[PDB]
Amino acid sequence: RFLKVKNWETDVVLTDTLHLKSTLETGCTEHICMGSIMLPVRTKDQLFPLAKEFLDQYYSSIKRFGSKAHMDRLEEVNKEIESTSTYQLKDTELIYGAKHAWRNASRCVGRIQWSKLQVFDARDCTTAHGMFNYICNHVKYATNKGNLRSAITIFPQRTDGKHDFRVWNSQLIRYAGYKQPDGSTLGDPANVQFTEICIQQGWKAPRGRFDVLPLLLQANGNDPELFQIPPELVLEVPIRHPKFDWFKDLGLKWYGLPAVSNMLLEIGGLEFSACPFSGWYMGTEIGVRDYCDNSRYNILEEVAKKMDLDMRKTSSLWKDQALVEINIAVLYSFQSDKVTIVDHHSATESFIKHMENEYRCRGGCPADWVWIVPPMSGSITPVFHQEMLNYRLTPSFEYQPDPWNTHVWKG
Amino acid sequence: RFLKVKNWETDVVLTDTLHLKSTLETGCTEHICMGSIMLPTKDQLFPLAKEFLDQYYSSIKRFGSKAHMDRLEEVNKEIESTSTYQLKDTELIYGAKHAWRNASRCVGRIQWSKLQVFDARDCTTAHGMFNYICNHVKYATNKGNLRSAITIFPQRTDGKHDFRVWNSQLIRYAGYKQPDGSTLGDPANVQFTEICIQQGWKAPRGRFDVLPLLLQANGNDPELFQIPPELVLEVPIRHPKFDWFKDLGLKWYGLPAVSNMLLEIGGLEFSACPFSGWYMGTEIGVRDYCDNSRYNILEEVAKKMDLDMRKTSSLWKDQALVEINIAVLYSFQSDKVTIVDHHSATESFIKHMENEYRCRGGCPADWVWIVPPMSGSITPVFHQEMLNYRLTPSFEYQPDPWNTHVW
Ligand code: HEM
Ligand code: HEM
Ligand SMILES: Cc1cc(N)nc2cc(-c3ccc(CCN)cc3)ccc12
Ligand SMILES: Cc1cc(N)nc2cc(-c3ccc(CCN)cc3)ccc12
Ligand SMILES: C[C@H](O)[C@H](O)[C@H]1CNc2nc(N)[nH]c(=O)c2N1
Ligand SMILES: C[C@H](O)[C@H](O)[C@H]1CNc2nc(N)[nH]c(=O)c2N1
Ligand SMILES: [Zn+2]
Repeated sequence: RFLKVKNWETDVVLTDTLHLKSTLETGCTEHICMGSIMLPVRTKDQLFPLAKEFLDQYYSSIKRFGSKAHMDRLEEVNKEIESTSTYQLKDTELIYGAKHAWRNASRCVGRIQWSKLQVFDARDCTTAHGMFNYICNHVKYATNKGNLRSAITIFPQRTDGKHDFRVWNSQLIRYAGYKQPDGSTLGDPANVQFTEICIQQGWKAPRGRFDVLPLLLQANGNDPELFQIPPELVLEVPIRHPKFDWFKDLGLKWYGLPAVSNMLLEIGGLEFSACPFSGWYMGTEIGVRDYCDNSRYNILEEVAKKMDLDMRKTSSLWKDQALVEINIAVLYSFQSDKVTIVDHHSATESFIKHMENEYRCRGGCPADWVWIVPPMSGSITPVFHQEMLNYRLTPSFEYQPDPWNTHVWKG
Repeated sequence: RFLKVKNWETDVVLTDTLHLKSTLETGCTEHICMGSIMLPTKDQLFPLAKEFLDQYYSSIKRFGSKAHMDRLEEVNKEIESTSTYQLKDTELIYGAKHAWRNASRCVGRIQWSKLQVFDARDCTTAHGMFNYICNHVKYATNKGNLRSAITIFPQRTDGKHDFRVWNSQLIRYAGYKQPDGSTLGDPANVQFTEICIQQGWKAPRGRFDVLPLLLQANGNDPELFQIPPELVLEVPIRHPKFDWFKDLGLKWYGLPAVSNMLLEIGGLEFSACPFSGWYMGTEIGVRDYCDNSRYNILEEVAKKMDLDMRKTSSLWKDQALVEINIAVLYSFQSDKVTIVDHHSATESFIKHMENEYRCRGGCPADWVWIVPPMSGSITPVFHQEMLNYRLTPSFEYQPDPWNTHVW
């Protein structure tokens, strides 16, 4: 079966066959679409088919399908599963798997870069202190003094689910949020719950508006431990505006390195529950979502006031005007400090090129329109008019429940 | 099977049961989501009629009543006899109002129950069609105090006698090609503008030329009709702060009246059913003016604002887009023509969603089309999970007439 997608702005039509190689479910049925729903222990029984599928993928990509090297690897993995109940990936397979998990991330607009991922093998790690050292080196490598480099660090895989490696932070670098007694919030409201956990674990909070949170790290199923990222490793950009000299007086800054640390990496049936990864920001992630979401820093009105906008009715689009100025300021600040950032026009244009390339060379590119389209100025970017197909390929990055809900506390 | 939708801005959770009443199919499977794809006899007719009449008589609390059973019997007889059936006026109004209520792509559904339905099923000719359409335009326009309306022409019989309005909207600006290169007028309508001249029209080859109507009655060849100019309410577009904005020479019409969809009720098909409401500001300023495949005056506005168009990272396209949209709302408001901005409409839709979950058990909603084409995440619909499913009565797409019409 073949499936066509149409770009309505250029009439380019593309044909997807890669969706046939899809395995997992989407949540949709023939009678309901859950395309806008945010989020819609494993035995030897089902593991070797999952391994064999991955290994067939891997050796196809290295043009060794059906080789002796291929069959011997299958046989070796077979004996390892039946004997030890799991198996280990070779370094080659792990690198391939992590790159293809990003390549298959249907919600990621930055996947033109998928093949330039630096993979850090931390599968020899055994303790929370060892995890912190690996994460510090990831942060330093990835940051590269503002010339950001994509990277992933991979901690040991799940075994019986009772010994997981977990990073309890959702991102490696994030600002604390503090609920005040008067109902207001100091800092980042998205991080109030995590901040409270950290304080409960003994973190001495500075209680400022831009406090970098400590790392809460869990090795081999033990209780998590706090570590402070050395401040010299946390690159930050003060936010100023190219025309408005009062914008600096807002006292805003952001960190340069987006590094998501709460997702699960799946490769050949193995589950890597601790696998922080990082790229560089698209400007709107900071300027639209991190600053102007009602449930975040919510500086729209303060910017709108300082601009002396008509804030009396929404039809003055004072909210839209303030939003664009904030996003100009975020991009100006980052470029001025020579810290890698991409605007949402450049990023979506590149993604369209990536997508067309993927259709030609790979026969498809799974893509989640609901997430690919930028959160402002959607239709003046070229992804808005691009039909997309969403389906789940493996290797993949998956969601996982927050560890404080599932962890069994030692004490 | 009793599904949940979360709003991530407020944590409000709603439980959907209405989807279990979904009949048609979505295009998605458990292996692939197609949520971003734009497009999808005597037997099956009586179950269709029964399901619809069961809906209708429940809504008036007459389910399993004398009137209900007799009507089902009456319709069943007329189907066995005539192979089709006719809707009572009350059923026709209900079916039309619920087709809008079910339109998962429509952000303006909070108004669904206040739809003025014009029964045009006695129409027999394109001249009659033109008359009914003129009365529709004047009623809906209402000197700028716009009123929602639908006019329903005779239902399809055997596909040979279809009533069709060939325009995609009752009021749209012409689109002419070029010996030069690109396009004068509206590029969206280039093909239709051809099939007007190629069908007889005399184009004034300007930029804001209101297209004639191309009306097809009882499956005959379509006929050209010019909509009386004094019924086409238009708004000159100025900006409340830029006075070179007027020099751009822009205007738009006040009445959005979509005329190419098909209205399905109780199995019956109405191929000509033009319906109208009033604009959300972004439909004109974001899409009609700024899409590359449309008027595309973005590059020209930004020049006039002396913005740095050398790098995309200056966000000049974004700054200009906002100003164009401020000007569209300003113009319509100044001329006392009904318009809604995308913040108010999406806020209204969240309240409508909450009402539908409360009093109906759900609301089919297409996030890809509900979220506005600018400033998406500062509107409340962005953070609202939606469930998309196809209820009936419904509005549906239909093929373009010229690709079908046995000439
Ligand atoms: C290199 C620059 C990159 C850019 C500019 C970029 C951009 C983005 C953006 C804007 C999102 C949407 C997040 C949101 O707005 O809430 C996203 C999602 C995502 N990105 Fe990328 N990304 C980059 C690199 C990477 C890398 C290196 C990985 C993994 C190795 C990755 C994996 C993902 C995944 C899995 C998601 C989906 C998360 C989810 O399902 O919630 N990205 N990306
Ligand atoms: C009264 C004010 C109304 C507003 C503000 C409104 C708003 C909108 C908007 C913004 C869209 C997206 C369309 C696009 O982007 O091209 C839409 C779609 C739609 N509207 Fe409404 N609308 C209104 C009235 C109505 C009425 C009266 C009907 C039917 C009786 C209707 C039926 C539809 C349908 C069927 C669609 C989707 C068409 C498709 O699937 O392509 N609307 N509406
Ligand atoms: C690697 C990478 C780079 C980047 N610029 N943004 C990301 C954004 C995400 C992401 C962050 C948060 C969320 C949910 C909250 N918006 C979903 C996805 C994950 C990874 C990213
Ligand atoms: C009744 C009504 C009012 C309004 N403000 N916009 C509409 C917009 C549409 C609409 C028209 C055309 C299309 C084609 C897809 N771009 C999609 C939706 C239909 C009816 C509308
Ligand atoms: C409910 C809705 O799906 C949810 O708010 C999604 C929409 N699209 C998104 N797109 C991006 N890039 N990031 C997001 O957090 C979201 N949130
Ligand atoms: C490709 C994509 O499905 C297409 O551009 C859709 C997306 N969302 C839309 N949303 C609205 N309201 N109107 C549209 O025309 C579209 N176009
Ligand atoms: Zn779907």
